[PDB]
Amino acid sequence: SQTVSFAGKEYELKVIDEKTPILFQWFEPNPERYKKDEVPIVNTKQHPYLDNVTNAARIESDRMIGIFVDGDFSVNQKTAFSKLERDFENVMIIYREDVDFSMYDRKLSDIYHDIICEQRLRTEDKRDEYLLNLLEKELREISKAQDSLISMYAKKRNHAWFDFFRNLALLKAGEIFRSFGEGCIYLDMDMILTGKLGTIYAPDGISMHVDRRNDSVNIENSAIIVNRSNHPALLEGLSFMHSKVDAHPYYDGLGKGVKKYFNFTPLHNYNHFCDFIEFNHPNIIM
Repeated sequence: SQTVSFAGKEYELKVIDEKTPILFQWFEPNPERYKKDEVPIVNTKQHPYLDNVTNAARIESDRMIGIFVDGDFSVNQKTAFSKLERDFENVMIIYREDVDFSMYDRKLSDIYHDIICEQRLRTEDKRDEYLLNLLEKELREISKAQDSLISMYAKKRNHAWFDFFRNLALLKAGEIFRSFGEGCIYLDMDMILTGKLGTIYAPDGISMHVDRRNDSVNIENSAIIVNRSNHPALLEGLSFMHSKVDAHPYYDGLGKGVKKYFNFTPLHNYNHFCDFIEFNHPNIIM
């Protein structure tokens, strides 16, 4: 029954039901910043991220709470991670290296081939000879061992590391936890639950945090809700991710796919799209 509309098109509100699991993500560039036997996640007074995650699992006793992690953790951190799993019926640790993301990969050569083509499809004298030279040289130097977009991002240790594998986890959604249904409630670790979430609805079963502080309105990737794996709004984002080798900060493939899926163009009403897409919940402090 319940439909909403944006940009002159109607969308079903789809249910994100009460067995949808919650996923948090922590990618750790420096596991040596932690004492012996402690979980290599930040947990200070300023950033009580681990307590927030355990707080959520406590409150949502009948959902699976996931912690999607990566970094060169020691055996000792692996142990402390395993102890965390055992202290909480409904928490599982999901190590990036253990997840098959291969279904979303693309070869670096395929990507260079595209970029290089699009460059050559320009007039005899408005072409970028400098760029084409660097691209063709970068193409030649790819080993067949390392001709994987995914494998290149698994090596990185910065924010692009985090964001790349966040996008892929969102496409896997509930599958990443392979009771739990097929969707996923992706939350930032700084978000604090204060009660149960219950049943959530989203346009075409996707929603995103909109930060409404300082009389400003910004869409943020810090919280994303999906009703199903391989959501098509996220596959649009995968297409953007596949068109670049080293995407620049704030390229935001995720956000670009979602906006493209809903025909949110740079000329449409920003505030209306925020109203329409927003995930807000009385029981989450965002």
